[PDB]
Amino acid sequence: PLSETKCTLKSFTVEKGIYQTSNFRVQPTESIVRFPNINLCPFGEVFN
Amino acid sequence: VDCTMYICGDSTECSNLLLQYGSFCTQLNRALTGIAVEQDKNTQEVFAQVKQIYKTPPIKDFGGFNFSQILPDPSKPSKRSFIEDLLFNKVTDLICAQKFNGLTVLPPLLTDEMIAQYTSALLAGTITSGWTFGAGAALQIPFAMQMAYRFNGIGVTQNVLYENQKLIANQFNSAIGKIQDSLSSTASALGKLQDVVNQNAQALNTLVKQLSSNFGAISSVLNDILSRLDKVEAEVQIDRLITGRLQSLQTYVTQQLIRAAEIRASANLAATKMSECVLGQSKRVDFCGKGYHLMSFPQSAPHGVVFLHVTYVPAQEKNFTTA
Amino acid sequence: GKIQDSLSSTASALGKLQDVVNQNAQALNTLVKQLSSNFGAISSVLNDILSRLDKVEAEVQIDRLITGRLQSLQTYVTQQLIRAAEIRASANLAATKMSECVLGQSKRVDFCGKGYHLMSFPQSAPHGVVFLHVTYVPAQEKNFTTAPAICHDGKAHFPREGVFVSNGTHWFVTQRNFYEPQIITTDNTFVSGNCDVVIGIVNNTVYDPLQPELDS
Amino acid sequence: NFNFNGLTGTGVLTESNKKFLPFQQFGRDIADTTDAVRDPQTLEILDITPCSFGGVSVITPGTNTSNQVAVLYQDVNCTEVNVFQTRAGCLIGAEHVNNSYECDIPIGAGICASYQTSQSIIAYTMSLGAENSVAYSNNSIAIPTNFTISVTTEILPVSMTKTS
Ligand SMILES: *[C@@H]1O[C@H](CO)[C@@H](O[C@@H]2O[C@H](CO)[C@@H](O)[C@H](O)[C@H]2NC(C)=O)[C@H](O)[C@H]1NC(C)=O
Ligand SMILES: *[C@@H]1O[C@H](CO)[C@@H](O[C@@H]2O[C@H](CO)[C@@H](O)[C@H](O)[C@H]2NC(C)=O)[C@H](O)[C@H]1NC(C)=O
Ligand SMILES: *[C@@H]1O[C@H](CO)[C@@H](O[C@@H]2O[C@H](CO)[C@@H](O)[C@H](O)[C@H]2NC(C)=O)[C@H](O)[C@H]1NC(C)=O
Ligand SMILES: *[C@@H]1O[C@H](CO)[C@@H](O)[C@H](O)[C@H]1NC(C)=O
Ligand SMILES: *[C@@H]1O[C@H](CO)[C@@H](O)[C@H](O)[C@H]1NC(C)=O
Ligand SMILES: *[C@@H]1O[C@H](CO)[C@@H](O)[C@H](O)[C@H]1NC(C)=O
Ligand SMILES: *[C@@H]1O[C@H](CO)[C@@H](O)[C@H](O)[C@H]1NC(C)=O
Ligand SMILES: *[C@@H]1O[C@H](CO)[C@@H](O)[C@H](O)[C@H]1NC(C)=O
Ligand SMILES: *[C@@H]1O[C@H](CO)[C@@H](O)[C@H](O)[C@H]1NC(C)=O
Repeated sequence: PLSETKCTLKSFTVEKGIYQTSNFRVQPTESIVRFPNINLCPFGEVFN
Repeated sequence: VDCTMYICGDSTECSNLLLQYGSFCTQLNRALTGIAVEQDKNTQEVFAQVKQIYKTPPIKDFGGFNFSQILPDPSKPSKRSFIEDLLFNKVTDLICAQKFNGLTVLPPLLTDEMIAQYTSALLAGTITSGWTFGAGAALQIPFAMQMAYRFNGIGVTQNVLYENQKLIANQFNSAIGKIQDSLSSTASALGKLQDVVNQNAQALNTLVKQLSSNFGAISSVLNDILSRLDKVEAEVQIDRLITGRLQSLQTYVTQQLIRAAEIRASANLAATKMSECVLGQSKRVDFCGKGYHLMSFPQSAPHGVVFLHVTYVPAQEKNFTTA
Repeated sequence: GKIQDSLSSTASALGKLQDVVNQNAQALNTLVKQLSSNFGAISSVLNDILSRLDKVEAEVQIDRLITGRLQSLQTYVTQQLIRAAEIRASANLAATKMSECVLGQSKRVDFCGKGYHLMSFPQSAPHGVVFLHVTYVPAQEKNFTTAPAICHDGKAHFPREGVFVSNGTHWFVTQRNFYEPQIITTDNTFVSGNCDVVIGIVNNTVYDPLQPELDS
Repeated sequence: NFNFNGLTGTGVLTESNKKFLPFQQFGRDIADTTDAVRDPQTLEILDITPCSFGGVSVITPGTNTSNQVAVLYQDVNCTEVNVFQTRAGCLIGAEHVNNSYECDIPIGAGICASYQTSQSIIAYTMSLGAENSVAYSNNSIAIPTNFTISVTTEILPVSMTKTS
């Protein structure tokens, strides 16, 4: 996270003071697909 | 504002296209940072002109003038004078909504509790030390012997105050009281502040709502254009989003620059008053407010400042033949 | 002499100027780099779009060049206007200081810098001006018992200019911004009211210039 | 990264006390952005929220002094990352200091960092000014006996580089 500051500053000598360099976007662990409770296809009505 | 995110949400497809507009994304941050930096320079210039933090003496004898109104309240957790609380209630979701898309609200360098220490200092030195604390080391002087000078400043010989002191005491105190209700009973006095806060939150809303506009593209959801259409064509679509949105930032950015340049002008007006009016005594007619000026009391207000100008207004006339 | 030592090693005190020169060349640079950007068109070289394609297509592409570059100007231009006004207000402040501080003596407080102001000496600097403010700052203080007034015969005596002080015995009237005690005589003090009203008046004797002059 | 009954979105799903009307589907907010949702398989009111986001900020003394830096993650809680939690965000690599000194490298909300003590970047609540209490009594005056004459440089732009 330090070397990025030199690229943003565009100077091998980064003078004192705070520099905004990059941004971090927390990536999501996994996907939730939550379709409602209960159709069903009538394979118990066709096959039985 | 995060330019790459605000324009292209969670899409490298869009993110790559943005590179073809070059330095727009970066120069916007360079622009807004210039604003964001000097904002804490404004608040720096205005409030902290004083080298040290003075604090009022333990016991208050000013000759009858009652400053418990304007002095820091020892019983509040955040010590702020009784008046300042009236202000922070008037001025005022947008809390995370903006913060969804990369619109961030950075904390002002100086917490409000710090602002209230400055405006305590400036007000502590003004009371005890006269005007000399702005010119160097503060010099304790009897407050009633301060007001003898501030009359000489306006041309009223000091023998008026040493004789009218008790009267002037009541007129002062009873004047301070009405300042409460002037603020307490009407919410339009702070409009100047209230307008600033609104216009900021205004454009942000507008800036956000621009995300939902088609701009000629088939939809305002950046992924839908990618979902429905094969890229070859979706490239041209996302342009109309980017070109639209990327423009829509420059509109917002340019507004902020212009609007900040107004505040930058208003800040100097404060820093001028704070230096001349509060720290000194002003000879500039109606710069400190109508009437001959005696002294001013700074009071903080959200993203702003409020001065209480104690002024000398003559009253009763008697026609005299003169030569 | 302290000033010249400061400048000898201080890069920062000119930060105000150095920033202004920077920010222009900055936006000037960025203005130039925008000539290398595709802006969505197939290349950022004007002719290399032409000789690649038959012009009726180039008329389309060169839009995305022009639409890009034309914008990038209006960005840069609208910047300058804003930035110009920023200098504009600063230039007005310089005229105000040049007028009031140097050509006058500014009664305004902390307009010419901390302390009471004596005079200023302007000095040119690239795209700017540098004032040397000569200001009068008090230094050594001594706690003094004071009184706003002095009874004599029951008349009250107030100072014309300055205040009654004492080091604890002899009441002295002195000018305010410097300690210069003087014995209290009518030429120092004017009479107003009487001894009841003033809050803090003390009991003392105001010497008279004239009374001894008589006695012969 | 959630999909609810065709509604897609990525956020932090939490329990929430806001109470829908039964027929409703999405809660929303002033920005029209999706805010609260109702879990279809069992009806419950879930909030939504942004990811940590914020900007990274590299607090450094001059590269002339040190090559050490303290990273400030702005406006986050310290999980998703010597760590310290601030008002302005998650700070890393600067040892907190209960002492309070002059603000040196401004960070946010009063937090100001400086390099000195071996040495490490520190972070501390900025002291606004040094403290004084004027010794004041209704008869007490202090009149300066002596003075200095100070020359204070003041610097202002006048013109900027002309172009066409
Ligand atoms: C200054 O004014 C405040 C109120 O403006 C005074 O505080 C009041 O004191 C009386 C005591 O007689 C109480 O009955 C009130 O309840 C107090 N009001 C508040 C709001 O605190 C204070 O005594 C005054 N002090 C001086 C020195 O004038
Ligand atoms: C306060 O100042 C006065 C003015 O000098 C002092 O009075 C003189 O004190 C010196 C002491 O060395 C005597 O020699 C003079 O005869 C005094 N003159 C008069 C007119 O009184 C006084 O002593 C000082 N007091 C204090 C406490 O500092
Ligand atoms: C100054 O002198 C006056 C007398 O000229 C003092 O006034 C009287 O003081 C005595 C006590 O010493 C009281 O008993 C009297 O009642 C006072 N006068 C009256 C009419 O009541 C005065 O106290 C002395 N001190 C000051 C005022 O500085
Ligand atoms: C002085 O005389 C004028 C004459 O018209 C009058 O208007 C004014 O009220 C007088 N002043 C006072 C104090 O009565
Ligand atoms: C005046 O009295 C105060 C009392 O605390 C003291 O601190 C101060 O040093 C005194 N003045 C001088 C010049 O010593
Ligand atoms: C000044 O204050 C003291 C309290 O320390 C009091 O005894 C004295 O009477 C007061 N004098 C005046 C003139 O107010
Ligand atoms: C900065 O670093 C250079 C070497 O690169 C050195 O000569 C100079 O003394 C340093 N100055 C400061 C202020 O650290
Ligand atoms: C961080 O999370 C903890 C619990 O996980 C909570 O107690 C704390 O208030 C949170 N702070 C912020 C700033 O979100
Ligand atoms: C500050 O003091 C508290 C105890 O009051 C302690 O818990 C904390 O760790 C101290 N901070 C540092 C940076 O040592």
